[PDB]
Amino acid sequence: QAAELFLDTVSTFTSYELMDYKTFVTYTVYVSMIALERPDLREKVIKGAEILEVLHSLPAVRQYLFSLYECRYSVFFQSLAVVEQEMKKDWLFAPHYRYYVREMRIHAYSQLLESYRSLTLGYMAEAFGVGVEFIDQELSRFIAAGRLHCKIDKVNEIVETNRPDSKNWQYQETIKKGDLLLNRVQKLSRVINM
Amino acid sequence: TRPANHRQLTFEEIAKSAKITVNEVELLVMKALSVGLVKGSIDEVDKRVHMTWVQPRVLDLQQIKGMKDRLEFWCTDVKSMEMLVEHQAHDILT
Amino acid sequence: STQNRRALDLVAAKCYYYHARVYEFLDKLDVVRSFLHARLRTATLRHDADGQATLLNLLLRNYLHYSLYDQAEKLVSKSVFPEQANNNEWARYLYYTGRIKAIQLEYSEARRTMTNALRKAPQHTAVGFKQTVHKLLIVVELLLGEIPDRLQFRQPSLKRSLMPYFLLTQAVRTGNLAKFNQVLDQFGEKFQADGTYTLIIRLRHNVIKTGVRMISLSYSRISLADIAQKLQLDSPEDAEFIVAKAIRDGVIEASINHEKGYVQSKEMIDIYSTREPQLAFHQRISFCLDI
Amino acid sequence: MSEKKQPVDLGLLDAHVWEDNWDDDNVEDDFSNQLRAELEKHGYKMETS
Amino acid sequence: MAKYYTRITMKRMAQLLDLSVDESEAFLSNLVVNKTIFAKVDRLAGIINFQRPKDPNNLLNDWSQKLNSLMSLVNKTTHLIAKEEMIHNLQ
Amino acid sequence: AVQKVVVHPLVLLSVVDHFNRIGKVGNQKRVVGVLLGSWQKKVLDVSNSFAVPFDEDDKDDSVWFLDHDYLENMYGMFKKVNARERIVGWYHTGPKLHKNDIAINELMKRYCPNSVLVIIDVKPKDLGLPTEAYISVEEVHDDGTPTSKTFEHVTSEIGAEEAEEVGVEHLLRDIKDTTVGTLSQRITNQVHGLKGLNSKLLDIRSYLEKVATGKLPINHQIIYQLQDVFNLLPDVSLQEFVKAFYLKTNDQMVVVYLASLIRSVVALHNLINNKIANRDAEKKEG
Amino acid sequence: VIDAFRLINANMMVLGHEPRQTTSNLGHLNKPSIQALIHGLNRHYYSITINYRKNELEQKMLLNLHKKSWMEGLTLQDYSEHCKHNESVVKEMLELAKNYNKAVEEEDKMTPEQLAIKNVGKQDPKRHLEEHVDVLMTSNIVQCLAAMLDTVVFK
Amino acid sequence: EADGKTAAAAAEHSQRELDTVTLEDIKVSGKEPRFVLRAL
Amino acid sequence: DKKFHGILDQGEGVLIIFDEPPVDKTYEAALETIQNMSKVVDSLYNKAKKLT
Repeated sequence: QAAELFLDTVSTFTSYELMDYKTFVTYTVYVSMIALERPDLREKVIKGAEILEVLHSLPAVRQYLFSLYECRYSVFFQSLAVVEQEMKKDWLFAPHYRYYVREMRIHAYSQLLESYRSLTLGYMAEAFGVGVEFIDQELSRFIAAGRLHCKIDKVNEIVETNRPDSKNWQYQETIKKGDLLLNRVQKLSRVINM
Repeated sequence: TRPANHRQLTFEEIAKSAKITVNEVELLVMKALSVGLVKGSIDEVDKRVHMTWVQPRVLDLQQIKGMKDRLEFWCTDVKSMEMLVEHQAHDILT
Repeated sequence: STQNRRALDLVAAKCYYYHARVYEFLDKLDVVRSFLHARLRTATLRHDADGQATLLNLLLRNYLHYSLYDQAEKLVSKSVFPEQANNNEWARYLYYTGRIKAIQLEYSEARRTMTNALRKAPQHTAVGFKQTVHKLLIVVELLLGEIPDRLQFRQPSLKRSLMPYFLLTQAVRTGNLAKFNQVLDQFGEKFQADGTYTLIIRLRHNVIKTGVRMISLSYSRISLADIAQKLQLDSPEDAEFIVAKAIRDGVIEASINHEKGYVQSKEMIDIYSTREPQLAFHQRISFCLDI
Repeated sequence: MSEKKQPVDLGLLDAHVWEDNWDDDNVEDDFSNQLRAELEKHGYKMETS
Repeated sequence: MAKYYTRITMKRMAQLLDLSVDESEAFLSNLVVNKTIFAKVDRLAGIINFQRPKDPNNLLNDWSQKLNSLMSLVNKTTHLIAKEEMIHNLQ
Repeated sequence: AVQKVVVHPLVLLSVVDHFNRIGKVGNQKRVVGVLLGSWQKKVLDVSNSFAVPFDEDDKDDSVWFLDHDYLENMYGMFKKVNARERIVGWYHTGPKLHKNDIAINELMKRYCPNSVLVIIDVKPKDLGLPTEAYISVEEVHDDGTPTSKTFEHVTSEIGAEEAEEVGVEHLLRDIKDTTVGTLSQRITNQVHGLKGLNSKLLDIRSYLEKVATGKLPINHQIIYQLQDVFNLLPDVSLQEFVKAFYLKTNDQMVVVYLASLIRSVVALHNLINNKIANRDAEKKEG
Repeated sequence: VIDAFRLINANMMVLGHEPRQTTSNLGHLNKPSIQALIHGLNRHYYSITINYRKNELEQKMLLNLHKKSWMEGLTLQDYSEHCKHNESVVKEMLELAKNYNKAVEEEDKMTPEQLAIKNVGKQDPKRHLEEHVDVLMTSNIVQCLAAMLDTVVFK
Repeated sequence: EADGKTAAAAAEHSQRELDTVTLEDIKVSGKEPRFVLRAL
Repeated sequence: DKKFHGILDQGEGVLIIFDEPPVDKTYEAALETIQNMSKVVDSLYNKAKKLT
């Protein structure tokens, strides 16, 4: 909802609570970079010139945005570390300064693991940030969490995409929601009719 | 000759049975198709062909006993299948 | 028989309950159980409704108050009569059979039946046995190789009571025996007071089982020169054995190439093409028409 | 109707008003207490090699 | 050959056309981009694959068609039977 | 030429009346008559008919009598009271073809160059349909047998008119019908299908006996056709066809599940209305 | 609508004689209409009862008069187009469910007949919801059954 | 209604007994003397 | 950018191309009719549970 409401940036009077209109801009770009997917990020906050004009005075944030958009992951983490440290020592964002990181990382992975279907891991050794076993353990701990669906093999050091399909899933949620409603109607018939 | 379950066959079999070298056989079968006496398709990457229909031919007074044999126990299958649905749904309308 | 309809329709049904409670309140239970057996027997002949529900629950109750055999009765019991129930008694009957199933080393199918038990309780404020059934459900699901659910731990009605269980699972997930001992030696009095200490006294082995299960779900093709290395297991010979047992009872689907030294797991997909969804749907069709 | 009479009993009786809307239990569990300095997690890893 | 064959290798094509493989590819390329020939060459193993669209709803369309033809044919045989038996066994 | 023929009920009742009446003039087992009709776009419509004297000495072909200048006279007398309709063909009520009717047809064809034959069998002994349609053609042969003059089959049906179906329905007070919806489907399109298919296969079965020296193989033609039949019939239900079948069965049943669920909820709702209404009014009227 | 008549006598009826004899209930089963009374049926003539007496053979015909050939019964409908019809009706169900929720919410809020009387324009979603069942059913059942049969009876 | 009428519809009386049980649990010396004084 | 659809492989540099399957119907539609009448059942109680 925060990124849904900060779309204005064109009627934000020079309000007192955000003394700097620039702070308002930085906040709205921060939330928008996480709430929404590639189609709109490519349509609205990148093809609108008021924000672009503002960013023109803000090298850091502009670089941080373009890094993600143009897939130069080498500098993406360079920027994300700095934005993280800026996140920690700020009010109304510090309580979960960690959470943000744990999100963006995962999202960046889903950025790249979609184009390929059999990417080798050594490719991320140099192209994404150094350290092989580092990528190893982050991928391992992220996969089990039910997100970033794929599958790795250490013997030949390879990754398989493991695409799911629009029918098994579109069948599973059907069956579970049906069971839930059916339980509901059973109980609700039970209390009535003695 | 071959039973309808298969009617699929490899280059080598024809090549020997008609004693013509293998590299000719393609053109042979293409000729067969083009004159319109047999229908199907060819699957050259593994050297196989499939032949789904063939010109009828006359046959003798003992071969037709095979026809009568097949047809009889095909026929009984229909009556068997009718008994079931005429029975189990008796109450909807007999 | 003459007024059996009314006499046993109620009044008697609740009477048995209260009369039993008295005895439990400040007395023994034994000749009560003999009387209950006799009274169940005189039912099931003239009548077959609610005389076979309240008595069954009470009788199994007092059997479980002690720690007897407790199973040879269910098999021939004929089950709590369906077709009629107050849907309330079904709940505790399921809870009882769930417990007596869990203590006899039958884990996998205990969770489903006791969850079915829980979903039948009302919306009422009482958290008397909801706390109990939740507590048992958490502890059986720490067996196998799962995670209980990171919810049903914060809800206002129940939180103080589940505190030690959260503090336990917070240890079990990381899988560090140190902290697990530091929890047990700290709250053992509480646990044995709960009447569920023995279940959790065997938990360490299922700890290692949960670790290897998550590993199985992570990778597909992996050498044994790492399974034990990253599980702190020093020997790679017994890793073969623990993995093989995990395969035997169905924890993971992989096979082992003993000479080669790699473990690979097979992938089976396309469940839509099989006949089973038709079955799952036919059952529900039948139920809806029944309603 | 909703009798809920129960031999089983209530049993028992905060500094936690930080409700982060929902959940985070798995999330907080993921980074339970370690791997903290993510800035340092990168930085002191790029100098490593 | 696309009318007759189903799947065919590279070298057999080059041999039947009496020209280099590269020229075969270049020649059929503008053909396929012209929406004139329905072919899907796979270079790695070089197996051209004409007329291989495939469908999971067409299959039993074909099945139902064969059923209709069979019923009609069995219908038509009996008229022939009757009129021919008429000219031999009337008396 | 003709692609299909349509018959109105008035013709069928006329046929039956003639068949019952003849007993006052002879003892024959067949009757013959004329069809008045019209047609357009190769769809032929028969509407009315009258019957003309005919007779045949049963024990031989080639000895039969058919009265021209009664036919011409009646056709004149009818034309004077309806100009719409013209000679089209003829009908007879025998259960089976006869040797000489090609020689009847070559007569009456002088009144209409396209003439069509309709067999209207008046005593059915099966489930079936009461009419068949035939047209005359010349056949070449591959055996060098001389050119043969022979009948050919044409598809047929019953039609209707709004001024008649009122009468038909006023008269159809005889038995049950219209077991609505799902009741009528399975009867009308499973059971009464299978019974027909079975009768056809029994007929082929019987014919292939006579070829046990009882009769000469009528042609290799009929054998070629049979070989096509047993070749065409669907492939063994054994390959990946099975996968394609399961997919549709799942999809066919899923929506059934949905609809059944809807069906139950409404019953509950109606239940509640009945309950409250009852108790309230009861306490009120007490 | 058929009637059959015959003239009353050419009077000499001032005698008050009845036109006919009666020795049965059999003639007084029917009520004469107002119109014929206007034009005077019992004043100048009398009606006679029509009766039908079909024989065996014509009534045997009359039932065949609608039978349809075996060729059709075993035939399948196309599976495409059929799926199209299924998706059409399922997407038509939505709007009716949405409307049904409100129609449940608002009832008993006013006097009882003033439900119907105020529902003569806009449709009532119960019936339109219900009668889209008996279209998913019937259709899907019979198609699946017919396919399931003929998969056996041919090879 | 339970015995005057066909002895199957004491279900309403059953629910009445449930209600009275719950209420009396949360509900007396004078009620008991009166109650007891019913003669019938 | 999903303008042209297919897939990519890193192992040996091969651009596999295939025709994307449809996204279905009479499933997507059902998956929310269920939701809609679940809400209907919830709203049934404002004059079912309370009034009784």
